[PDB]
Order: sequence, then C-alpha cells, then structure tokens
Amino acid sequence: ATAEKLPNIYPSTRCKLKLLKQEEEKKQLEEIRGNPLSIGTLEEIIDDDHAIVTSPTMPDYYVSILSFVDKELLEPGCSVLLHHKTMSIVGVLQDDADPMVSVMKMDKSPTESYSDIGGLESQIQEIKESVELPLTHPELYEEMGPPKGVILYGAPGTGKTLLAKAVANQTSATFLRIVGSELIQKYLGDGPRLCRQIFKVAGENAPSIVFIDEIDAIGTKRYDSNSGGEREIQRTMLELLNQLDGFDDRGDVKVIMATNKIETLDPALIRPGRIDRKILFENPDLSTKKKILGIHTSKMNLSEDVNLETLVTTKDDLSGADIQAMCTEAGLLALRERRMQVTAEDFKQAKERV
Amino acid sequence: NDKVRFIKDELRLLQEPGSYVGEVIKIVSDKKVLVKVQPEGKYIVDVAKDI
Repeated sequence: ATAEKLPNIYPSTRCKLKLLKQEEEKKQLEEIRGNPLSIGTLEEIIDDDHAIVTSPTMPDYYVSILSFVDKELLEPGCSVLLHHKTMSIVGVLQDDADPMVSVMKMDKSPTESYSDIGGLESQIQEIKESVELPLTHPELYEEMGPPKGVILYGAPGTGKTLLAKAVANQTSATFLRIVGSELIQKYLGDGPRLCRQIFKVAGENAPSIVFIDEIDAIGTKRYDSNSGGEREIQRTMLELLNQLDGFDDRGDVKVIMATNKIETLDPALIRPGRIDRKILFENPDLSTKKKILGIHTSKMNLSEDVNLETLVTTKDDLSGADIQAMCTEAGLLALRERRMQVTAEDFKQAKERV
Repeated sequence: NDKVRFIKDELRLLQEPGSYVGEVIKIVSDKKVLVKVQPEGKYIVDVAKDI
C-alpha cells in the first residue's frame, strides 16, 4: 500500500526537481547565454572578468565569464563555455572527463575481505591497525594520530594480493593498485608523472588506498647514478618517494607495498616514522593453514573421504594459495572425472602437483 | 504529376549551405551536445529536437 504512496512520493520529488518564475528566470539566465556556443580551453586567469582561452583551432580571445557561475570554480588550462563571437566565456564548463592515469587497478572497497582470503589475521592486525583502525577515525582521534602505508611480503594471490584488498574493502576508500613494472617507459620523468597522475587521483579522490606491487625495477638505488645505471629507476622512485615522503595521513589516503625485493629500496623510501609496517606472508602453519584450508577446502564441494588433516599433515608448508590451488585443480580432476562432488584423492593429486 | 513535383523537388535542396558532419565529444544536461567537428575543433552545441 504505502509502496504506492512511496512511489508517488518519488514521483512528486521528480516533479519539483524538474520544476527548477525561477524557471523563466533560469531560462532568462539561459536566454542570456544564447546558443549554440563554443567549447574552448582555459589558459590563465586574472580578476579582469576577462580572460583568454585555448583552442584546438587556437583562437585565444580575452573574454569575460557570463557571470553567475564562477572563475574560481575552474583552473587554467580547462575547457570553458565560449560564444562563437569573441569566444566569450559563457560560464563554468566541464571539461569533466580526465578518465585516465598511468597503470592502475581502479577499485574501491574491493571484493577482497579478510574473511574471504583465508585466515591470515596475525598480520591483518598490522594492516588493520595501521590503516583500518584510523579508518574508523574515531579512536585515532584520541590516538593523536597513524602510519603511512604498510609493506606486504610473502606470496601474492595468498598473502600479498589477498590481504591487499581485505582492508581495502574494509575501510572502503579508493583502492589504487599498481606495479612499478607497470611503470616505465625506460624514458625519464613521467614515471613521476605516472605517480603524479596517480597522486593527482590520490590527492583528488581521497580517501583512497594506494597499493603498490613488486618494485623490482623502478626502486633499485643500485650503487650508482652513472655508468649505464638508468636514471629513471631512481628518477621515478624519488618522485614516488616525494609524494610518498611528502605525505602521510591520519586515516585518509593509505598506501600498500607488495614485493619480495626489500633492501633494493631506500630507508627513507620506507621513511620510518611514516611507514612502520612490514607485512610478510609465510607459509601458514598447519593450524593457520587449516584455518585457510577449512575455508577454501569446504567452499569446495567434496566427498567425506576428504579431511583437512588428511590434507593438513600431508603438506610441505604450502602457500595459502596452494591450499586454494590444490583445491583448485582438485575439482578440475573431479571435472575430468565429470563429477560435482570431489573425492579425497583428487586433493592429494592436485596438491602433489600443486 | 508525381514526376513533376519530384523532378521539381530536387530543385530546392540544390540550394544548400552545406551539412556538417560532427564528432560528438559528449553531451551535458544542457541538451547542447558537446562536439568536435572533424576538421573543426570542439563546440558544445544544441541538438535536433527529433533526438
């Protein structure tokens, strides 16, 4: 019943919304603008209430806004309403788009939740406390403050990758995942711009979760700045460091570091007092493995021949992925068996393969 | 008579300024489509009422 009343309520809202007298006045304000008008890009600004512009055809005319909307709403080098006469700024014009930055996984409150990934919790506190904790922002207030970022280690797809979005999901900020090998280019200086573009986003879309994976390459100080040593290595990293060592947060924009090559990196690349956090994924001990086991093992359908301990003890200290991985091809064997309920044998097989 | 008007019909359109193709950059709420003509640059311009 009330659904009807709810629907028309939604409807009446649409009406008033569309109802934006003022309409004429608004149209009067449109009837001002005339039409059709001309796109054109900003360049600089003065209080002049005249400013000149930028065009692909490149007329650049010194022009006023039609003033109700604002100059300060916009930045130099931005497309603006222009007439076709003088290309008069008609007002605030987006120039919305900018849907690109260098190489990233563009995602927010991502799929991975710490529940999902198999129990890693011992280090989840690390990532939770350093980030998720100030993400609540409540206690961190009294805490007086929160580190910048963390450093993952161990294996991706179990420790490194799975954890990565866990708190990223949990805090529900903008999770930005990248690889340094997803930077460069071998050329000099946009590696920074890559970061910049990223940091543009990072600065822009805050809160966000910065992620970084496998700095094997852009991060190695070597011993030398010369004799074949590619500047861009440091040249990038330093700038990445500049925005890194130029920012830590109280719980807004959070960083993640995922890689196995550790001291390839500068100490201030960590800059303790800022990055306090090393996550390192290990082979989960039989219990902790069992912790992840029961998760992925059970979520895999199977026949009661299967047992965790049947799998648990038989193991070499696998990765928490190999859990998944054994579990993975395990059913694949049952698929090669063309069955929907997996035996215990496939598991041992699938593991002793993988 | 079908012919006549028809043969006559072409006579008008022979008078034309031109017809601009365009490459739409986008639209906005304004109902002025935001466009870069291919040889020209970008203009944000109104649409036909029929669309």
